[PDB]
Amino acid sequence: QFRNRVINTKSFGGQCRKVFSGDGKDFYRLSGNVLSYTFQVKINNDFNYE
Amino acid sequence: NSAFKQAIQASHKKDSSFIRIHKVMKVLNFTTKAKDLHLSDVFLKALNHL
Ligand SMILES: *[C@@H]1O[C@H](CO)[C@@H](O[C@@H]2O[C@H](CO)[C@@H](O)[C@H](O)[C@H]2NC(C)=O)[C@H](O)[C@H]1NC(C)=O
Repeated sequence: QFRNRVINTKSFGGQCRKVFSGDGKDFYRLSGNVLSYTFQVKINNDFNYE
Repeated sequence: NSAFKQAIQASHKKDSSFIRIHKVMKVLNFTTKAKDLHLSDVFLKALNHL
């Protein structure tokens, strides 16, 4: 199970760290401290008939 | 008086089909400048903390 909030993910640190999500086609503000956050997609399909 | 007739018919049919595709598209390419690269503030922080 995922559990409760432990890290503050939205301390911007006085930075204006815009990222443009090419997926959502929108700008988001990253925190000042997160190392990376990126929006490239993978899709995996497994399909079985018996 | 003895009379006997027999007829037997059997058919067996088997089909196997397979397909694989691997298709790869390039739409953007780039080259970085050699010098004066503006490092991320997170990276600068990491380095200065060293
Ligand atoms: C990006 O890919 C292109 C395509 O191969 C690389 O070189 C180009 O090749 C075409 C086809 O011969 C030429 O018309 C262009 O003049 C070439 N140069 C460019 C800049 O398009 C290119 O070297 C690759 N890298 C970069 C940074 O563009």
